[PDB]
Amino acid sequence: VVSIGVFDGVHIGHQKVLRTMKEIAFFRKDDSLIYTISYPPEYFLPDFPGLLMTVESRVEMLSRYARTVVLDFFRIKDLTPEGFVERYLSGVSAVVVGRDFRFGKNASGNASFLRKKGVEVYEIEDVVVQGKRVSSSLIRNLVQEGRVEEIPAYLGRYFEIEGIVFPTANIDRGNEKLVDLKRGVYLVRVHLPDGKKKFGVMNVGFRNVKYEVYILDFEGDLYGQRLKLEVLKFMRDEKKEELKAAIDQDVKSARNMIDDIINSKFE
Repeated sequence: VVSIGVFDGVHIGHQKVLRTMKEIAFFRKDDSLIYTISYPPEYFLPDFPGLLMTVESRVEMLSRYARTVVLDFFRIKDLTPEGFVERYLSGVSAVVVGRDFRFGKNASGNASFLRKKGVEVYEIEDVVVQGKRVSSSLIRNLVQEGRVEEIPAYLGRYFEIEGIVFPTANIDRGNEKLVDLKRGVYLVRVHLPDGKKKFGVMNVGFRNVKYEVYILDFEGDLYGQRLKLEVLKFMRDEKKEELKAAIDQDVKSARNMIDDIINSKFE
């Protein structure tokens, strides 16, 4: 069995699609394969907010669901249905995909066609959270608007900032088009290479946004190491020498949103 799609974020709606694949595989003692198109159709438009995560990260996640192969956006945006079906979908008896799904030249590919060629298609309905259709765009807007706290209800977890490499550590998020968080300061949960986990204050400021994070109760530097940050809360907005005091306020303020997040956990 196979599931075809973008899966930017691999959010609640994507999961629904992947679990169903696994359920079908189980009752057929069949094998599993996820085909993930590298980039959505508007990725190149100037008005594209950007991907929730890199294709790499996306793959590390789709992985804890089944072997995953990346279908290169260009190597397929010019194929006729026969061409696609005939090249990645052979020997395949079943495919799992979201509501309305397309895949070939001029976007003329779909369930109905797949069915005409002897392929069983499972169209998974969208997951509605609150009163909206979970989607990568919705989470994409929530990220720019800085409304992080409201992300887990759709993504199924905290929006994450991932990348390479006293005061801070600047995070290089790689070279794909990644959505950016509204500028300002955010409380974050830092996953250190150590295995250990600490909290921190992240500054997001200036087309090419920087991500610097000050880590609480932590020594040594992470130059060259990979880092993962769960973004919890939007603290204050961006603002222009009373600096050595404004950050010190932020810190003392970080501690106390931390306490209140922990407290809430004990219930």
